[PDB]
Amino acid sequence: RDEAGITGTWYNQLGSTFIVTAGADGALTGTYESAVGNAESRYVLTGRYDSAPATDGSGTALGWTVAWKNNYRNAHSATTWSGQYVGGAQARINTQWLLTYGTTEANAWASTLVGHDTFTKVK
Amino acid sequence: RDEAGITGTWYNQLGSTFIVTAGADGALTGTYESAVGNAESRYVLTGRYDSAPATDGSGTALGWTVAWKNNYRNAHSATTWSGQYVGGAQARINTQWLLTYGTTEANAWASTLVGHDTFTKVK
Amino acid sequence: RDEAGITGTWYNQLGSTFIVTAGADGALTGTYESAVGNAESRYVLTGRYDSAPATDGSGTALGWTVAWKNNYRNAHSATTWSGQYVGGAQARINTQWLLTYGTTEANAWASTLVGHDTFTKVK
Amino acid sequence: RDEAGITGTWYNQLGSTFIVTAGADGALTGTYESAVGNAESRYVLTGRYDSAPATDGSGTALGWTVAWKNNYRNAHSATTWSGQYVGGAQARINTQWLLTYGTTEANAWASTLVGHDTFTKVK
Ligand SMILES: O=C(CCCC[C@@H]1SC[C@@H]2NC(=O)N[C@@H]21)NCCN(Cc1ccccn1)Cc1ccccn1
Ligand SMILES: O=C(CCCC[C@@H]1SC[C@@H]2NC(=O)N[C@@H]21)NCCN(Cc1ccccn1)Cc1ccccn1
Ligand SMILES: O=C(CCCC[C@@H]1SC[C@@H]2NC(=O)N[C@@H]21)NCCN(Cc1ccccn1)Cc1ccccn1
Ligand SMILES: O=C(CCCC[C@@H]1SC[C@@H]2NC(=O)N[C@@H]21)NCCN(Cc1ccccn1)Cc1ccccn1
Ligand SMILES: [Cu+2]
Ligand SMILES: [Cu+2]
Ligand SMILES: [Cu+2]
Ligand SMILES: [Cu+2]
Repeated sequence: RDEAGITGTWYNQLGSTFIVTAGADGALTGTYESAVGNAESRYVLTGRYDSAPATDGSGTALGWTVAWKNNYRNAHSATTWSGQYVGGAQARINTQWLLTYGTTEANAWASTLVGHDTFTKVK
Repeated sequence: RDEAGITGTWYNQLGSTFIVTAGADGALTGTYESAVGNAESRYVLTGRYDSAPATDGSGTALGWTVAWKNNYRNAHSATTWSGQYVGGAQARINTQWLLTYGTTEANAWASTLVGHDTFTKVK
Repeated sequence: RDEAGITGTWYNQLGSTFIVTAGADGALTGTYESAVGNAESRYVLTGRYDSAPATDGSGTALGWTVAWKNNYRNAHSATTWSGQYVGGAQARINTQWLLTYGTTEANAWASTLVGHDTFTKVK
Repeated sequence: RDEAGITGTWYNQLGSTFIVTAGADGALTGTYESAVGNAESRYVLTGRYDSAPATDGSGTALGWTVAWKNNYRNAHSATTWSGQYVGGAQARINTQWLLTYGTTEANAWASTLVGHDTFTKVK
């Protein structure tokens, strides 16, 4: 499967570092370090991936979450990345993400940012 | 914290069932059953939540992922929900979500659906 | 078509007011007044809709944009709503939206909010 | 303002062509031709932009809509792009977009795709 291809250290276009282990069962576990935002050092992440993807040249669907609290900082927010892994010489994880931060109900309409990150195996 | 308030069974507006356990460390673990889509029975989920949220009336940021493969069905896709938990008599988890399915690179522009789910403690 | 059904005044769940005219050619023109945010009084809007939708019970795709500058206020931002009109006794426009605000390149990863608005013919 | 900088022909990463005129009043009008999807030849577009942006190095917020019906084809859908214009030697329009297609109410949870397009002045 893509277990071997996904497991390892990845980098996105902002300079962030995504260290992950793909389990045989479809589990993703690791750490995330963001180069931007209210973030410092490494944060726990967990997620899931398709462990038996199609064999027609389609990518491998996956997703993971980081809550932005660690021993150093708390940003009262969480980001989820949703995307697909694309193997080969230029292996990539192409994602879109949603960052929700805690708000009062009056401000909840403004609680969620959306963006896109592309992860590669080389900085 | 919100550990007690989050842990348990939740229902969204489509009839789906979200069974989760909030850990003291910020972990979310459980199962998801979707009332719609290429889905059948329960699927593994994992995620994260802010375990020390603000005490100013703001909600509690969280997120989780489901890869849509179980023993019965594989839909070559994954959904991430990003949102906040709002406690009280009418407790709610308000989310937006991203569903990515595996595609060829030529079709990757069309690989991601976006939506919103509101979860409540009563069906 | 849905020209008659779309044209008119609509209200969303925040209390905002969406006044629109659907043209025979697929044009949407009107004004938007937001009950929340850095907004005051009415703002110009323009958009487009499917003027020959399917007749199988599917909704009518449409979209529109507001730039958040008028004679009174400038919020250096723009929102686009994308959704479908659903006719009948409980007529609805169900949307998701993207709000982008002007940022420096260093902050561009955080420039876009995402949400969802449901518009009805009654307040 | 950015009227001169925005007006003209733009190209995104898929090969699509975005021809627009920025009006003094904040209007965007033009045509869109998509290199991908259920699309053929040019489609009408309309939108809005911030005509008095900040002068602190922030980008210029804007948005526009295309309904995917012309004389040749009807795809019962509409896309809205929301983003900012960034001037200079490497001028760019960075966007995220929402594509909604008409659906029955039972399938409405799956009606909206999300993505991101970067437009440049050179192919
Ligand atoms: O910045 C963060 C956490 C880090 C996000 C990095 C993102 S994840 C997507 C993208 N990909 C990356 O690799 N990095 C970035 N959360 C914002 C929470 N705050 C709102 C907010 C929104 C925009 C800008 C700054 N803040 C609210 C708040 C609560 C308490 C204190 C301060 N602020
Ligand atoms: O349907 C699913 C999995 C279940 C999603 C339920 C969602 S999660 C968000 C929302 N909230 C809920 O509680 N339920 C719904 N994935 C679609 C994957 N397929 C694309 C697709 C897109 C739209 C409609 C149907 N299919 C691709 C494909 C690969 C192989 C076979 C068949 N299809
Ligand atoms: O608030 C607005 C314009 C009004 C948005 C109302 C939305 S549209 C979606 C939803 N539906 C509705 O009917 N109403 C709401 N733009 C924020 C721009 N600012 C960022 C921002 C982000 C979050 C909260 C406040 N500001 C940046 C900025 C530039 C200069 C000065 C001040 N601020
Ligand atoms: O393809 C389109 C219109 C063209 C979209 C091009 C996008 S806009 C964002 C991105 N940026 C670009 O420059 N190009 C692309 N609409 C899909 C509507 N159909 C769903 C759909 C979803 C995914 C793939 C194909 N179809 C439904 C349907 C109704 C009737 C017949 C056939 N299909
Ligand atoms: Cu912040
Ligand atoms: Cu499917
Ligand atoms: Cu603001
Ligand atoms: Cu189609």
